[PDB]
Amino acid sequence: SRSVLVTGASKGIGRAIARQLAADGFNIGVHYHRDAAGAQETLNAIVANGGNGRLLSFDVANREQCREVLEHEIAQHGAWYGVVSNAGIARDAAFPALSNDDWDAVIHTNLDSFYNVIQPCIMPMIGARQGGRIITLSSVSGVMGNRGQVNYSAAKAGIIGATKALAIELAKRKITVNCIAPGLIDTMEESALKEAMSMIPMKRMGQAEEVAGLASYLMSDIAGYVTRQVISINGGML
Amino acid sequence: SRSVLVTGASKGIGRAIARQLAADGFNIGVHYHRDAAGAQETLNAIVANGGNGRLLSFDVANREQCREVLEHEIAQHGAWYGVVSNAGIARDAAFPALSNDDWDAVIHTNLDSFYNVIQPCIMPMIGARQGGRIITLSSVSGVMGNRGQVNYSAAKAGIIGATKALAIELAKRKITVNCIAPGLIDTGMIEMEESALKEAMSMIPMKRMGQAEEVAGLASYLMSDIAGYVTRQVISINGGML
Amino acid sequence: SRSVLVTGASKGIGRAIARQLAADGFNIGVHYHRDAAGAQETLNAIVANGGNGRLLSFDVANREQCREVLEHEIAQHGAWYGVVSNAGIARDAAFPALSNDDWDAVIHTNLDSFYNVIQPCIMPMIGARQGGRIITLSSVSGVMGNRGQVNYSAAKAGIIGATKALAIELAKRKITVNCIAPGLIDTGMIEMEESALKEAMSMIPMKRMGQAEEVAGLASYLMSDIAGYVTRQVISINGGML
Amino acid sequence: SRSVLVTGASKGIGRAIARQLAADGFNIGVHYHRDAAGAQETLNAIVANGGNGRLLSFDVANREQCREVLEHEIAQHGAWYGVVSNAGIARDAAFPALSNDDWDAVIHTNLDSFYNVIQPCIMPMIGARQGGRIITLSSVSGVMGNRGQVNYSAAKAGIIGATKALAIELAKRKITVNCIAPGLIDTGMIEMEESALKEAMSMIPMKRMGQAEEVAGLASYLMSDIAGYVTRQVISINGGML
Ligand SMILES: NC(=O)c1ccc[n+]([C@@H]2O[C@H](COP(=O)([O-])OP(=O)(O)OC[C@H]3O[C@@H](n4cnc5c(N)ncnc54)[C@H](OP(=O)(O)O)[C@@H]3O)[C@@H](O)[C@H]2O)c1
Ligand SMILES: NC(=O)c1ccc[n+]([C@@H]2O[C@H](COP(=O)([O-])OP(=O)(O)OC[C@H]3O[C@@H](n4cnc5c(N)ncnc54)[C@H](OP(=O)(O)O)[C@@H]3O)[C@@H](O)[C@H]2O)c1
Ligand SMILES: NC(=O)c1ccc[n+]([C@@H]2O[C@H](COP(=O)([O-])OP(=O)(O)OC[C@H]3O[C@@H](n4cnc5c(N)ncnc54)[C@H](OP(=O)(O)O)[C@@H]3O)[C@@H](O)[C@H]2O)c1
Ligand SMILES: NC(=O)c1ccc[n+]([C@@H]2O[C@H](COP(=O)([O-])OP(=O)(O)OC[C@H]3O[C@@H](n4cnc5c(N)ncnc54)[C@H](OP(=O)(O)O)[C@@H]3O)[C@@H](O)[C@H]2O)c1
Repeated sequence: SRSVLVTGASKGIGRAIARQLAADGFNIGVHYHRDAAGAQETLNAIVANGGNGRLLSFDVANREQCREVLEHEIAQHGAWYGVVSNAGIARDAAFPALSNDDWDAVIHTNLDSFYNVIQPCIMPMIGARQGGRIITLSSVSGVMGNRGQVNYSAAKAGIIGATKALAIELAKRKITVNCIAPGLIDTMEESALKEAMSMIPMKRMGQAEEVAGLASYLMSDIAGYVTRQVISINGGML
Repeated sequence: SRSVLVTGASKGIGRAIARQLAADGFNIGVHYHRDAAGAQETLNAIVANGGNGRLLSFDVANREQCREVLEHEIAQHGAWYGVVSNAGIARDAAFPALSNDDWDAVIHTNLDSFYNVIQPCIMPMIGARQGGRIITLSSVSGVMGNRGQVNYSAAKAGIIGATKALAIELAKRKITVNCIAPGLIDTGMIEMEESALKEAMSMIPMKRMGQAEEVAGLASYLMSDIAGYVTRQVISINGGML
Repeated sequence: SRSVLVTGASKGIGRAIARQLAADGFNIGVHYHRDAAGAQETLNAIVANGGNGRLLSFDVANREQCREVLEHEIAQHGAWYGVVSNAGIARDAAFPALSNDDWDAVIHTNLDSFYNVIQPCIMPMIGARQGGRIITLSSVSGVMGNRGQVNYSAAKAGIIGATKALAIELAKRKITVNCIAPGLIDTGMIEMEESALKEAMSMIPMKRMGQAEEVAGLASYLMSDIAGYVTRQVISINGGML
Repeated sequence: SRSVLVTGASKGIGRAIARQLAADGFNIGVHYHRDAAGAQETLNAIVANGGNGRLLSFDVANREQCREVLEHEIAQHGAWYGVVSNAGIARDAAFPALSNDDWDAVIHTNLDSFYNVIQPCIMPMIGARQGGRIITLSSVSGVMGNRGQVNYSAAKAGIIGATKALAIELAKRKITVNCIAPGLIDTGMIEMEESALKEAMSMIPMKRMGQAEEVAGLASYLMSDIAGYVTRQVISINGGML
């Protein structure tokens, strides 16, 4: 079998992705930060529906903890086949009012996590010679920019550049590297929500299960020639 | 059941897409232009593997013929749920050496086909109230441009713009409209001297061509019910070219 | 000196581009289709301000007339240094209501013009060994798609693909090929009910239309000697739409 | 009487941009990090050619120093009209071999500098009511990714997203915010073995590096009054790479 780490699997998109990939037959690393209950609830649903997984935990902003836990997991269970770097946060404010923490927490958590979580998985993935899948979670605001979120937009755009650069390095190793950029998904400021809606031709939010379908496609064996892409799932926003 | 028209289903990507969507449980309009044998061979494989379809035929550059055949098909069998506008051609030459026929055949066939094939399907799709799927075939050269193919690049980029504009009009009708942009795929369309193949590979990080079945997997994803929030997208399947 | 053909110079963006490039010191081919008065007015302002130009005329949808007039002009005056393929039209309607003429007039005029106008200018440009500039006019709707204009979006996206492909062919010849994609610009082309204008503005962060002179400033930059490393680009001038 | 801060003005692109904008008549904040001599050399050339500027210094990765120096400069001289956030570095290595410092130094310097340098300038720019210009330096590798530079690609892409988001916030304040993405430019930053240079050229249709002055011409255009409708753009100057 083939295992896939899913960060932020305790809720929302991460939970949905974990469920779907488990159903597809992947053994899931159900990761959480602090919500261990949510994580167990996710794993319970996975087991109930006939699939396999296990809990693990770390702060994606904590480089050393990430390396510790992942090296241990890999030693005990073998290399991951897939990594879904889904975990992330927002700390919105107009650019001039943005606090040091607002900026740093978003950059360290959303962008540094690429290095912190994915780096420890790469050589083992290569060593196992099964090929692989890497999927990152960006955002429409990473693609187009969004008022009130210069920090989030920056981090999410940075994830896109990281994803593309890595895709080139790992192509010859049969590891695809792609990024999913959701629009507004049902999991902020009522003012900003209204503006966001003004731009969705489909006039609805997406569901987490929809994002998971795309992840499923990208994880699948038939998607091995798709790499270096940002694929947006956003109701037509752009 | 739900039917999907697939143009250029007599070979290559169209054939592969037809096969895959049939396996997914769609009833396939296996379209061809002149290669009726190829079309039947595609339908035979569909039936052999437990699915349904039927042949139909038209020149996608021929507006009247497209409207005649499609109106007839729709009257007899009901609205298409899906349309995969896959058919296309190339007539390569450096821009200054490009003949009138080289330009017109590529624009009329690859770009005018959007209007000719898809227009007659829209109101019926809307009328049936099942929602829908529209998928066009562009190309990496439509996204980035490609030397020796100003005509192909133009037509294929034009398909992208058409697709996006239509996606906006039909979003509130639960019809998604997306475009697949393959890179280099191993079919009869590509005929390359070993020298030019080597150079082409130098630009593909995966150092291989794609297979038609791979393109079909993406079409399958886009056709699926879970992909109903994906619209207005160009999705590239190209081994990392860009 | 160096001459630049500007199509659709009888009004709007073309007129503004003609004026600006004349001021920059280029000798302007002030082209028009039917509005000869507008064209002469444009040339009068050019001469009044101490620059040079001359009138010429053709239907950019008429391949033969384009080739005839351009070959003649080139024989008499030498190769163009620059070509600004600016002329274009819109025939909007929802996709299912779009007439044959709506589709064809837009594709033939906006997209076929690339071939019809620019092809005859290429070998001579190369032959003259001065390098060169080619600038096409697309649109924000060619980049993103726009509801009510599947035809315009298609043509304008096709111009982008053509531009990019050509840019690659001509890079070694010191001829840059770029595309300008304006957003909403205040000209006769735009006729909008106050209700629709308000909505349009809601999507422009700068809450105003652009002026033709603004589009001309970008053309001016791209035409300039310092812009010789910029090629294969679509540059949008749209008040922040995207 | 309009001043523009140019970070990394002690050499390369920053030097070239400083020179050009000085010639355009802007009063230049010639910033440096450690190379004070280079910075003075830049200012000497500015003064020699009839323009104005002054030196200032800070580590763009040092938030508190940036705020201290910039608040002081703004108190003494008034708000900047323009900010060109040009300074940056690379620490290349294959992703699995990338050290903590390789990653952090590039993210902190190239991406955190957006916040560190530009935030202190914004309210004052708004308060002065002259409108304004913000220009950031990304890179082709920020747009497409580049092997050996996951860190640089990430930072440079992040600059793009920052730029675009800020452009939306400041549009109504008549401050444009754009990003320049150069391809390969001939400076001290590029240090390449002849073998790797040849390969790099294979991917540039113009088969040459750009010059810093070329990047400066584009900055000049964006700084100009006629470019007030251009905002939220990434404009690539790369010899046709993409
Ligand atoms: N919702 C949208 O509209 C939308 C749109 C575009 C992109 N996205 C992106 O998609 C991803 C998921 O979105 P979502 O709506 O599912 O978010 P969500 O429901 O708020 O869940 C966020 C997850 O991230 C985890 N997390 C927070 N801080 C962390 C840290 N320091 N280390 C590790 N994990 C941490 C949380 O952990 P615990 O709760 O387990 O402690 C939680 O599982 C995010 O990266 C988001 O930026 C969302
Ligand atoms: N192969 C690639 O590398 C590649 C890359 C990017 C995009 N694409 C695109 O993918 C699509 C399929 O290409 P392919 O490689 O599968 O090509 P192919 O094997 O040459 O298939 C061509 C198909 O298009 C049909 N066709 C051609 N002219 C037609 C007309 N005037 N009216 C109706 N149908 C017509 C053909 O019908 P008959 O055989 O019955 O004559 C045939 O089924 C094309 O649009 C192409 O531009 C291909
Ligand atoms: N205005 C906008 O909001 C906007 C936005 C994005 C893009 N654009 C593009 O900008 C370019 C110029 O726009 P504009 O607003 O200045 O247009 P305009 O004022 O409506 O002028 C149209 C120009 O194109 C010429 N023309 C029209 N049909 C022609 C044909 N068949 N053959 C030759 N010439 C023809 C006209 O010649 P006569 O005067 O001789 O008839 C006229 O000079 C167009 O390509 C347009 O698509 C405009
Ligand atoms: N060269 C290229 O091919 C290329 C291509 C794409 C993008 N770019 C981007 O263009 C910009 C300029 O590049 P360039 O090639 O001119 O680079 P360069 O010759 O290496 O010049 C670098 C400048 O950035 C400054 N700098 C570096 N670290 C700093 C810090 N911590 N705080 C403040 N200033 C710092 C340097 O200051 P001191 O010398 O005074 O220490 C110097 O003035 C960079 O952002 C670069 O990434 C360059």
